[PDB]
Formats: sequence, structure tokens, C-alpha cells
Amino acid sequence: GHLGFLPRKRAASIRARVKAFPKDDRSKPVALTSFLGYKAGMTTIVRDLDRPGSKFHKREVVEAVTVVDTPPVVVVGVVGYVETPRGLRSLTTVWAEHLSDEVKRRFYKNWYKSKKKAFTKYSAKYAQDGAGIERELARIKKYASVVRVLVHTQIRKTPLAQKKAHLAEIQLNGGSISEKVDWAREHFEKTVAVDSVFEQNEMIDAIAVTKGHGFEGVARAGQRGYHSRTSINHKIYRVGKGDDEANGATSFDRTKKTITPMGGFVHYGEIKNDFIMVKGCIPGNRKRIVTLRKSLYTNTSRKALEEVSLKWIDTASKFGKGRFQTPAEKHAFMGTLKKDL
Amino acid sequence: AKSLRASSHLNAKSVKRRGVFQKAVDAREQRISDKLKEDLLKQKLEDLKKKE
Amino acid sequence: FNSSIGRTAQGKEFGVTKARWPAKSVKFVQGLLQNAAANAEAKGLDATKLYVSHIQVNQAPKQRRRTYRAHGRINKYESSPSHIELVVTEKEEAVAKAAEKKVVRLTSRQRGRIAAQKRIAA
RNA sequence: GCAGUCAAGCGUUCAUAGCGACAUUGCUCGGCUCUUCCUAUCAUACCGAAGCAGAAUUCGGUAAGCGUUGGAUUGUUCACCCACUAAUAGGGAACGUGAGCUGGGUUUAGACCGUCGUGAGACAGGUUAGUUUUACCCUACUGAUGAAUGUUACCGCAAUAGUAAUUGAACUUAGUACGAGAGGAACAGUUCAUUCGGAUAAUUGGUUUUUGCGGCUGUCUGAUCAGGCAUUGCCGCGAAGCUACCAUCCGCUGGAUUAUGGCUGAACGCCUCUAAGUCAGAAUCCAUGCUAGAACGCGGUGAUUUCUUUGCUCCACACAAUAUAGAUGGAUACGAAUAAGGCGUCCUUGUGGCGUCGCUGAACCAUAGCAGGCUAGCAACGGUGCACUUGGCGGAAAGGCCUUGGGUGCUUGCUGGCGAAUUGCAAUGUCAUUUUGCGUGGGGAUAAAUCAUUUGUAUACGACUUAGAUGUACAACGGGGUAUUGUAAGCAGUAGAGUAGCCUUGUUGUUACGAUCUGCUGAGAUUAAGCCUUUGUUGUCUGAUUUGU
RNA sequence: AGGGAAUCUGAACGAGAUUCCCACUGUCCCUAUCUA
RNA sequence: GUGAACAGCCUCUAGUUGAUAGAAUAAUGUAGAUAAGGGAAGUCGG
Repeated sequence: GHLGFLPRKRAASIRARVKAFPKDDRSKPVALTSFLGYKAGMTTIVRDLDRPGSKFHKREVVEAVTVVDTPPVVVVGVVGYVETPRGLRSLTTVWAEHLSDEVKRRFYKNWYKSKKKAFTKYSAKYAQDGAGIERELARIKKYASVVRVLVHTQIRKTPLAQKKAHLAEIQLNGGSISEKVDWAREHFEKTVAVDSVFEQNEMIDAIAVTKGHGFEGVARAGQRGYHSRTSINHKIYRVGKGDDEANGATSFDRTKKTITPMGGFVHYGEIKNDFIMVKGCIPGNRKRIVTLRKSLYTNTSRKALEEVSLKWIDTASKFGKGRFQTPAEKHAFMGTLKKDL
Repeated sequence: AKSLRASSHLNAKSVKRRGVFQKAVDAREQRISDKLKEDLLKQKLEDLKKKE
Repeated sequence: FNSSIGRTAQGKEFGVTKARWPAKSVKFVQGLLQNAAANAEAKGLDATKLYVSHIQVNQAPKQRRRTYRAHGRINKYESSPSHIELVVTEKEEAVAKAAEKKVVRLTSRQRGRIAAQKRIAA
């Protein structure tokens, strides 16, 4: 096999942490560098191909895309790291004073038995003109060469029966560390949307813990699957919206439909919020939390520069076989049934 | 065939990266940060919904 | 005596990965504990201040079953019986506040020094 | 190789005691499969020489990063055929790979002894030996738990170890460069594919004890329907799941160099790519990226049990204990250079002038008091201890550094007066600093984890992810969707072969039996067990343990 | 009421042997899934 | 008894329910199936 992907062992957690970040330019505006959601879905798209030099210039191509569900990420903190001869070293983290039920749930393994007394003295530590919070924020701005944002996911807006959101750390590639820590100050308790991180025609690297297959039998026997994998260069085809109906509508199809198939995806619900439709196949299975970083570097070929003109979204039944896009088209083709009249 | 780490191809790709190839990414970044700045104002309006 | 036990979650309590549910042995021990508790009643002792201080199980003379067999061999099987014995004891809060005199010998230079110290210090 | 031709020298003087290098002249047991390594490299990368016009090629240099195919082959193959490919390079892992294995050879093959035998061999005489192989050993290698460092939880950092991409051609560039012509390139731009790896199941194909639905054969309930049943009786379709270059997606960019080409330039009054310097330059190296995280590497942050008969932490003095890889005046802070510097002063403010210093820390600062007591003063506004206190500074392990002041003892700067002894001529003579426990007298703070049940993104077992003390809670049912099968049971009919039966002998005459066709009927059944959704109904919400700076 | 055709061997043969022609198959390309 | 049948499959009379159990259900192994396209290219040798 590949000797790089060793030791071929089970990961530390389902939420794999992002190993490296995109560099930094100290003149660029403040913007997030990685996003997270919940991968669950896969679907077929057709599009006309404006890729000149190819055998399919001004032709149409069918291809497989994946739908990661991405509820609006909520900022609950910021971390500052000093540059040492020993690597980086977190000197101060700061939180949001009033955090959701989801994250106070993340701080316990057994949620129901506890008195739910998580950040009581920390919120009481805030309870004045600030004084100590602004002291720690001065501490971050004075030192700390890089600044990373503590976020979490909106787990309840996702159909998952987990209730327990994931903490993460996302660096900022907007220059002047002052603007980093003050962007964070403008964003405590607030939420960050998907399309404020990504857009169409943008290459990303989705990282995921790879679908556990359990025990398996130099070509050696042992563990197969459940490894933390980084896959790079998956083009974003569509960023979606929850409130907006006709997400499944293209420039061509234009029928008022959601990208959610009939009876939803298999083993996972519908979509009730923002999503990213990424091309190809992201690692992990359905219901799996994926962390989407962006490219690391200027990765422009013509596979990264071209504009996607989506023509049609397959929303037919994945559970079973596909014959109808809408429920409306099933009973339009069928005629009327027994229990109808 | 020239390798992935073939010196001449890395230099030819650096000739690319100082032209159109970075400028499109540096326009896309401005459009992303713009909508991020737009995301503050909406939430501030929903601050003023409760403040009303 | 724990080689090739199926490791359990219920051993976390004791810091051991391997643990078992040995029904026959448990039933015998609690039969002896019930006997010991009643011996405590007959003697006239407390019920809640009562802890097991000594519990010792050592090997007994083995039983000798035999079964015929490969090549018609006589592979001798042996039961491994045991002599269980235990003592339950009254718990004692604050045992003693008394010690030995601990007589200290010290030379002319130490006698002299201590005397000089009490001439100076309070 | 032999003989001769030269022939640097040496032969004890030395060519005529002899040896004698490079040349030169005479004729002439084999093979299947994997892992790792070597370079003495076949291809891929970059170069140098070559009548190298272009293309193609030959030799040579650096180079082991990555590659090195598919069939027919058996008079002893110790041969080779015919293609594909960029190319199908050569070897090691001393009996590598026969205790990972087979395909064809000894003749009833070891050793000793005997009998009959001219030169010549037999005898199915006779005695014999042919033990390392299994280890429910040992440990490598893969993977998995795990006590400990207050507990417990979340977010992290990254020492170290591994690492990966590969080759082919297609379009412009072109029918241009170059070419009598025949032919015929290359960089920059873009497009695919091959091998390899990491994944993933949208669709396609595959697959079925959902044995889901349907059909057939048999077999039992006395017949329909239901099925009992058939070593899963047989057949068609087939969800979920699992899956295939039989499917689809994805697989990077900066420095340092090698051969080589150079710049300035010595050695050597020319020159010289090298000696001091110096630019470029390979698929090379090291990083970036990609994977694990040290369970005795580290950081930040959240919570830390309240009547346990005030449990737990923090300040003060107090007694016991427990130790110390080893206090016993002070770890006393510029940086850089060495063919140079430090300091002081001055000015034209500089790679500046002038003076001075080192040649050891042999220094410098602290240092005299019952192991440092008690007191009388004199001189000066100093030095220092202690605790209150104004800030500023310190992130590389900051955990300390300076500073503003008020009080407060002490001062050996100088001079007085008391006290020390008997520790008997020495005996470390104990004065340091950790880790604690029991007592005190004041502050402060009001938990989680495990088991058990559930979950299924996980799963040998562990472990992991979940869920649950009155809620857009959870469980069971229930409804709605989506799928799979293909028209359920029952009933009716004018559709009815063919027949029994009233005689009006029928030109859908009739009463009944009557395969099947038709209708209610894309119906019926199943549909989460690892699909979706939940205003319905019904119920659950509390058991044991363990943990302290 | 599994083939077929030749040949070597003791004209059909005999589950004799070999070679070829036609059909068939997971033996393989290249494995994948299910049950016991 | 059904069946052309000593094939099985089902039973009457009569006799058994004896063989450690329970909990899980991943890979491997043995055995049996099915499979796109090609159809011995596998292998010394269908």
C-alpha cells in the first residue's frame, strides 16, 4: 500500500482536526479560512461544459456531486498563539459570556445528571465593565502572532438526533492582528453564514474521518477505515439557502424544488438550512461531520478558473430507484389513486 | 515526463500566478469578505428587532 | 489468575481491564459472610461499624475424578477445592493518643548547647 | 599468452653479473510469488562530446525519485519464438526465497562384513543408520485497551517516525524554425489518457434468510383461503446494505544542491569557473503539504462534591513526620569583532579625532556584634532589612524586573558601658529546603465520571459516537411520504370453449357444471430493522458506585 | 389409444489415451455478494 | 396416502424430544450458491 498513510489506526475522534492552514497576507481583508458542516448526501448534475481545448467544449456533461449540510456556524470564542522555538503555544483563549445549550453539552459526557454549571463563574467574571476580559483581549492583541476563531455548529437545525455540537478552531487570513481580535469582538454570540466563507467556482479541501469498516484480514491484517483523511481540490458547484425555496432550480430547469430528494436522503433527513454542493465525493459517510478548508494556496488551472453553469439537479429517489423529481410529477404521471378518490 | 517537482514547471506556474490566476482569487476574496460584512448588518437589524 | 479473560467495561471501577462474574464462588463467599454476620449478632456486636479485616483462601486437598480416552489414555482431572476463612471486625475511630517515652541520649556538647540555648532564648 | 623491439632506473662499482612498466611487432537444476536493499541505469529528469541541417541517433556525466508487460515454450530448454510497452536494466538478502510449493532424474543410490569368483563380476546373502516437526515458548510486525502523575472535560501545539505520485500523446506553437527535396522540431498556453495511491456509492452493473413481493412443483388441514412444510423445494423481479477501472471523484510548491554552464579573480607581472569569494542549474536533498501523536513532551481554557456527621481549597503559627545525586556569603545579565576590541572625553556626527584599559574572576559586590544579645551616645540625610504602596515594564519556559511614596526596626561611619565562661584540649555540633498528616483562626467556593439502559456515524472484546431527572425530551405504537413486488381475499358478470339438463329444437332461447378472460383493482402485502417526517394515542424520567489541589 | 471429427493403442467400441472443431462455464482477466 | 415408481414428501400404531447452556454475529477458514463483459487468455496439465 501507501506507506505515508501510516500508522493505519483508528482516529482520535470523528471530528478530525485540520492539520495545516492557508498561509497569510497582511493586507487582505478579514475572512474565515475553514468552515464545517455535516456531510450527508450525494446526487447527479448535468451541465454544459465551457472548458476550451477539451473534447467536450460546448457539450453537456453528467457528473456526481455531494451535498454537505452546513448550518450557519456560530462564533463563541477566539484563541491567540505565540510563535515559539517549540512551535506554537496558546497563551490565552477568550469565550462569549453566554453560550448555547449545545456547547455546554459538549463540555460533558453525561448531560442529564449534571447541574449544568459550566461557565457560571466565567459569566460572573464578565459581570462588570469588562476590566478582565479587555485585559485578556489586550493580552492577545499585544502578543500572539496568529489568531484562531472558536466556533460551533448548529446541531438542532440539522435533522441529526445528536443534540451535541462540535467545537472547532479556525484561523484568520485577514492582516493586522488587531483586526483579527476585533473582528472576533464584533462576533461574540453572533453567527457566520456559509456564503460569507465560500462561493461558486471555488476549490476546497474537505477533511473527514473515513468510513469505518472495522477489523480486516507487507499487506498486513488489522484495522480498515476510520482514518482521518484530507482530500484536496473539490470544486464548489452551489452554495444554497434554507429560507429560499427553488434551490433545486437551475437557470434551465427552473421548477420550484429543494435539492432534497423525495423522502429525503438515505439514513439522513432533508435539508432545512444552508448547504454546499461540492463536486465528486468527500471522504466519510452520511451523518458525518466534515471540515472544509480552502485550497492552502493559489491553485488556479482551468479546472479552478472556469464558471459552472448548472443545468439540472437530480432530486429523484435515492432510496429505491429514481423516476420522479417532485411528488407533483409522481401523481401527475400516475393519475389519481385509491385513497385519493 | 516532467515530475510534479520539476523546477521549470514550478517556475512556469509562478509566471502564471503573478498574472490572471491570482487576480481572480483576489476579486473572489473581496466578494466573500463583502458578504461577510453584509452578514453583520442583518444580525444587527435582528438586534434592533428585539431593541424595538 | 487472569490470563485470557474477556476484558470488560465493568472493571473501570477497580482500575483493571479484566473482570468476571464468578457465580459459584460469589455464592459460597456470601454464604460465609452471612454466617460471619450472624456470629457477630450472637457475640453481641454492631451491624454498621462492621468490616472484613481478614479474608484468606488457600488450597485444599484435590478431588480425584478420572476419565478414559486418544490412545485410551488416562488424563487425570482434579477438582481444585478451597479453604475459605474470614474475620469481620468492629471499626475503631481514633485508636490511640499515646506513645513510648523515646528516651534521647546526648553528649556533653549537646547538653551544653541546649543549656546555652535556654540561657539565650525564651 | 609466448618471443622479440624499445627502456625511468636499480644491479655490491655500474647499463655489457641481470631484472625491467606503458606501448609496440609478430599468426590466432528451473520456476511460481512477495518484501526490502545495491548501482555496475534499460526507461523517465537535467547535462557534455559527436558532419549534431531538422527528425532520429551513438558515446559519455550526474542521477536509485519512480517504473521495469501479456501469450505458445519438456531429446538431457542449462536454446529461443511474437508482440505490446516510455522501457520491459543487471544483481544481493552464501546453501534468502525445498518445512511459502511443485514440474521432470538415481535403482529396489549410505556404511560395514561375508560367500562364490584366473584375468571379469555377482548375491533379491548378513549386519546396520537414516531424531531439529510440531512449540496454546520467545519476540518482531500489525492493530486494540490501559493504572499512574488532585479529579474531570474541551480546545490545542508538534519533538519524533513514515510519506507518493507516475509515464504516455493531443491541440494551437506548424506544416513555421531547419530543409534540393523527402520530410520536419522545441519553449510558453491549454487538453486528455496509463500505471499507482487515497477515497466514495449520485447513477450502471453485480449481489439477497428484508427470504420483500410475486409465480411454479409437490405435500396437510374433509374442500376455498391461509399457509404447516420442503437438509434455503424451484423460478422472476428486487429495495437497504455491501460492492466493480464492470462505477465515480481527487491526488502540491518553496529553498539547498549534483553533473554542467558561468562572474569577479588569485596562485604564476598572461591566463585560469576556485584557491578566498560568487550566479545559474536534475525526476536529487531538505522543507511545504500529506499520516500517527511522545500513553513518564508541553500549553490554554471550563467545571471542581455544602451538612460526607464544616466534607474541600487558600492565608497565619503550631506540632509531629518525610525525604533531599547533595544550600552552608552573592548564578555578579550589552552586542559584536578577533588581522581586533572595551571605556572616557571631545568635535566636522562619523566605518571621526584624542586619551586610556586588558596580558585573567588572584576580580567585584557584599564581609567586624551570645550563629551575632542588651544598652549610652556622637556624626550625616546616607546604606539596608520588614511589611503597606504609585505605576511602568516582562510571553521564550513570561511567574520576575525597575519605580512611586508613608511607616517601621537596624546600621560596624566614629566613640562608650554591660553580658558570654562549665560545650571542661576536638567530635557537622543541627540555624537549608521539599513532600505531607493531626491540631488550630480566619477567608473563600455550592462537581463530575463510571457502571446499568439507549444510540449506530463505531464495533472481535475493549474502546468510540450518541441519547435520557418535565421537555419544539425520549420510548412504544399510530398516520403521512418513498420505495419493492405486480392486479390481494371476497363477490358479481354475459365473456365463455366444451357438457349435463326442460323441450317451444334454438340462428348470443333456456336452466346448471363450467380452465381461463374481465371488473371492483397500479389493487393487496411489505416498507426499518442501519430510509425520511411526526399537532395522533399510550407510557418513562431514577438505581449502585468512584473521585480532592 | 457437453457434443462432433481424426489419430495413437486391445468396424463399432471400452467412463483406454492424444489432438483438433463446435458449445459451455468465475479457471482466469478480477473479484463482488449471500447462506450454512 | 399421493405419485407410472423401492425416488422422495406426508402421516396412523407405538416410542422419543437425549446430546452443557446463555449472549453476541467483524474479518478469516470449510462447504454451498449467483454474477456484467470476454469465454481457458488460468494452470506443467478445463
